[PDB]
Amino acid sequence: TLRELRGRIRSAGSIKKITKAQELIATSRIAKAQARVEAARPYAAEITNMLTELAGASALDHPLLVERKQPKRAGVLVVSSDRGLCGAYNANVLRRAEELFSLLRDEGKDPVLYVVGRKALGYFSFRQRTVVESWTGFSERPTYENAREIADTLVNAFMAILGVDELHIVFTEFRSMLSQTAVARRAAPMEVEYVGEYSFEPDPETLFDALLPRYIATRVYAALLEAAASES
Amino acid sequence: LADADAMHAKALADAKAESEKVTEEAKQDSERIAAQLSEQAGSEAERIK
Amino acid sequence: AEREAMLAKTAADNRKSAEQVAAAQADYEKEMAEARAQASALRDEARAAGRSVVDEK
Amino acid sequence: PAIVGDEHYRVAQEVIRILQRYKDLQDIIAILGIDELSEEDKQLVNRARRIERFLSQNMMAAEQFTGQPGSTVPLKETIEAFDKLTKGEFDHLPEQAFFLIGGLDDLAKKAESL
Amino acid sequence: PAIVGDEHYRVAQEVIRILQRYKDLQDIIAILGIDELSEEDKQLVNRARRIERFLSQNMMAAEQFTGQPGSTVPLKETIEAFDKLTKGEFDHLPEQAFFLIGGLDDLAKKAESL
Amino acid sequence: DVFYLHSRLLERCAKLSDELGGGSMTGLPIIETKANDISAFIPTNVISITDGQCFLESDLFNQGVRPAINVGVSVSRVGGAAQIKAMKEVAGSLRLDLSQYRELEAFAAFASDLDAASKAQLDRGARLVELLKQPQYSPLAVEEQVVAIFLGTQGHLDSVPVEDVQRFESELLEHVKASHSDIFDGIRETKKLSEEAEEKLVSVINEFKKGFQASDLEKESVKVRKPAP
Amino acid sequence: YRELEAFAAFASDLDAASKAQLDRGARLVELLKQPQYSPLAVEEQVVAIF
Amino acid sequence: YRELEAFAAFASDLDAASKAQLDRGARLVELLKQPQYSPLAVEEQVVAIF
Amino acid sequence: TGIKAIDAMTPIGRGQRQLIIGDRKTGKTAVCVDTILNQREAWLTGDPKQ
Ligand SMILES: Nc1ncnc2c1ncn2[C@@H]1O[C@H](COP(=O)(O)OP(=O)(O)OP(=O)(O)O)[C@@H](O)[C@H]1O
Ligand SMILES: [Mg+2]
Repeated sequence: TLRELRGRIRSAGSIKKITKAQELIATSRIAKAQARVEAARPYAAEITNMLTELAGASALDHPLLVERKQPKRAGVLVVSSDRGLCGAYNANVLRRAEELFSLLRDEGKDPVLYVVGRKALGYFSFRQRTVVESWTGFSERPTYENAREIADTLVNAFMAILGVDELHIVFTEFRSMLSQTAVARRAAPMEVEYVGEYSFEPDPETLFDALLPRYIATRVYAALLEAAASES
Repeated sequence: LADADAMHAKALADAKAESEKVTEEAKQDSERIAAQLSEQAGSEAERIK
Repeated sequence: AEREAMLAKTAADNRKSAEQVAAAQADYEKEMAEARAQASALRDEARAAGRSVVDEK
Repeated sequence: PAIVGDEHYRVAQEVIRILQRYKDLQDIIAILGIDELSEEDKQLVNRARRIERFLSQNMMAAEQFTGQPGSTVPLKETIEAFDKLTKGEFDHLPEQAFFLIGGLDDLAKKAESL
Repeated sequence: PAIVGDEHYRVAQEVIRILQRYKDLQDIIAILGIDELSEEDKQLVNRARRIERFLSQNMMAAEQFTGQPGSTVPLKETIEAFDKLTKGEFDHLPEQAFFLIGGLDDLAKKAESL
Repeated sequence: DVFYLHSRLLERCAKLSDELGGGSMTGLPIIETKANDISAFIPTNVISITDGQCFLESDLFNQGVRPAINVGVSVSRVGGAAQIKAMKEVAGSLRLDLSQYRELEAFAAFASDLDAASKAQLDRGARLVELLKQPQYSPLAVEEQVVAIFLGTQGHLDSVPVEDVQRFESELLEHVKASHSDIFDGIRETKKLSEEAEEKLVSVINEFKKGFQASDLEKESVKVRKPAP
Repeated sequence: YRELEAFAAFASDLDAASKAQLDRGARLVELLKQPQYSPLAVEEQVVAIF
Repeated sequence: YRELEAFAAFASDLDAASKAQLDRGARLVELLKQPQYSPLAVEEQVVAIF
Repeated sequence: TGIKAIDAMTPIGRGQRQLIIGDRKTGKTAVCVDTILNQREAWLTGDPKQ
């Protein structure tokens, strides 16, 4: 018995060392991810500003702004970690994803899944829910290329194959280092909100068309950075 | 389309034939398993006697 | 209008040719599975009868 | 199985299997928690907690301690309830519902209370 | 190194180091998992498993245990095989290729069989 | 001298030479280990006195492994010499294969992804474990046992799902016993799987597998800089 | 070094001073290795530790 | 409360019911605190627990 | 023995000693009694060599 207890003590000490080391390194990556969120914010602010200007100089007939006549299929992009030891992160994200699925079902739309991260992919594979496409290997440290690819795929699925009449993104926001809540946002079709009381080259409508996909890519990128900070 | 319709008809005919063959084989099985279990019953009864 | 109808036909029919090939395959598989399930049920009933006669003896 | 019946023995063995798997996973549950297990094992551990708590019962002799009167659960109801628990028919109910409950009907009552 | 030669000693000590590091890591692996290790430590764990299984041998007197006949591995062949294992020239083969196999030729035969 | 007690007792179990009539006495001593500790004093004494050990572990018994032979600890030093040629051939390395499977399962418990070889090993081991499960008072004749182990070792269970393996054995062993008893008779009389018998058994298994039923919120909004639509 | 050894896997995220300490220790440990029956006079030890 | 506090020590957020439980327990524990050599008559005990 | 596990992995031969060792209620007596029962077919042969 004493031999087993000594071995258990050694194993627990080793696990304690590893876990404390990863706690400190997770603090470091929290700092880095929050720094990246801050760095990416100004681009999002300015692109939002010029998107508002273009909308003010646009007819607002772009497909990504008009709800389909009879939406029957809605896509969902679930953002998750690609490695474990993050506690309830993936569990919370997928619980919110299932709640969104239930809400969509009550609204008559069957969800079609896009997944970012390996853990959510395994979670959905266990319950035999089909995933159209999934990306993995960057949730710890996402780049803009990954977000651009995700947004392009989602936009292509929206424009269309069967396609989807709507699309949501489920991801964990970083409100504070103490709180990380899972949320779901509709990324298309984008509603138009009126605020209250410029020249264009070559014309404001083509610029709006070229910029809306860019805006969706930027928002997907911001969601990925928020998810990375929350995961850390 | 004509060839595909003929393929469907052939598939249905072959499915009927294969189901008949499978049912015949399963009936022969059922019979043999029943005979084996009856022999086991006789053996158990004689052991108890 | 005739070219139009010919177009319609070709399109749909080639669609129904694919659909009928898939239907042939799927129906063969489904009927084979039903036959296997019926055979398994018959053999299970045979084993049940065997166990019942064993218990009766 | 020759004495208590096939259904009773099967349910008992499945419950024991789930609880043994939970005990084997304790080594990881203690350090990392439920979050890091495989999904099959996660579901198993959830219904294992519910089974472990459902085996609790409000006994008559416990009244003097708790005030709540004791409850009797016949064998048939116990077998049915634990068959449902193992099959996962109650994985949506909170674990708190299975404390000292003694019965399927009273389980539904407490779940409605929660 | 003054008796068996520096070549033998270096391979023996590398094998001992790899197996000791694997023994230390077995605590982390069983609970945290394999993917949470360092890349170097992960590759070392693969090497260590293969080295442990290559230290096994189909012994002549153990034909009754395994059925297959025994084997005699020359010392120089052993040194070369374990030098390669520690250097990773056999890291791409499956683990079972090294199990109860008496030398490099038999290792290649088993790898081609698997 | 407790060791001299158990040794003095057990060492009298022996296979006598032909000059002494060729008799035998097979000893199955039973030892109750406290708290699954096979490293205690009397357990280790009796293990060192005996020719092999079957370690029945409560954890395995609860997991479904009945009888609960911890394959890794258990061993029979007579081994193949105490088996008919058929079972010696179809189960030559079964114990070591199962021990390796248990080691891999313990190691690969948390592996996110596994090599194809390791996954195949895990599947084969799980099917073998299910095959080795056996209800109480349900003995199998040696020929039935060699056919059952043939299903697992040779990979005929690879396609069958794990949860159904137990049934697949039983049903098959019924079918043969009811329809192809020549295989059992050949194994029993000749004590070996002849090539013809092995081919016939493979054909029977492949035709049987055909007829076997396996159980298997907020909105992203574009702000427009005007007061009304 | 023995306190920081757990970070050999994630050195990339360590502070520069911590990385320097880890690298220094990984070499001091080698520095203290010594073959059998090969004692070093005190001056050689002084130079080695230097 | 003794287990809800442990759960909340690492839970990202708590429901309203869990918050109420935590806030009631953190005050009950403080209420049961009592200085040394200061026993309370039963009437005062029942009032304090009330 | 009539048990697949024992006859396949740890075969018991005539004249050798197989220690059935385990905790309470693990199946030791079950294994031994099954071994004894499995010898009825050999007994009915009437052949002392079997
Ligand atoms: N292979 C098996 N399959 C199913 N149940 C089994 C099996 N082997 C044993 N059991 C059951 O498990 C329990 C084990 O009883 P058994 O007397 O065989 O164990 P034991 O280890 O000899 O115990 P003890 O030390 O108390 O005598 C009994 O319920 C027996 O019916
Ligand atoms: Mg007993």
